[PDB]
Amino acid sequence: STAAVTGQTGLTITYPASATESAAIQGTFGNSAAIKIKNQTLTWTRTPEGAWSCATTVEAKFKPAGCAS
Amino acid sequence: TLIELMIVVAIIGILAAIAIPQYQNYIAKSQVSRVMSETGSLKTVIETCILDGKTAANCELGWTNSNLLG
Repeated sequence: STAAVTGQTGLTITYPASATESAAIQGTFGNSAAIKIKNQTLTWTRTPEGAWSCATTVEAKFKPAGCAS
Repeated sequence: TLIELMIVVAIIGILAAIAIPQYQNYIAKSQVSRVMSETGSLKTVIETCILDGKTAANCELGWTNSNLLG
């Protein structure tokens, strides 16, 4: 429900406390997700200067062009 | 006349000595042919269970008894 503590176990919020550290929104697959990608995760990170970017550990053929990093 | 009767008996020997081809190939092939259809129909059920992340007990099968256990 908040950045510090969330209502879902697979989602964690990395809230920065200083002006020189980044923010991250990490989402880990599970439950209804595919068994192949059961233990993988996708994250959205924000640099201090205000740029958002996406990254994921899933296989390349499962990566769309949006998070092809 | 004793000549017609033996001809009939010989022809009986000719026909009743029919050579039976090995039909077991046909029955075994067709019996296997049915099984692959039965086993292949569960592929979509297993995959849908797999792609949804369900467990072994959570995968409901619409499988029914067949004359061949396979």
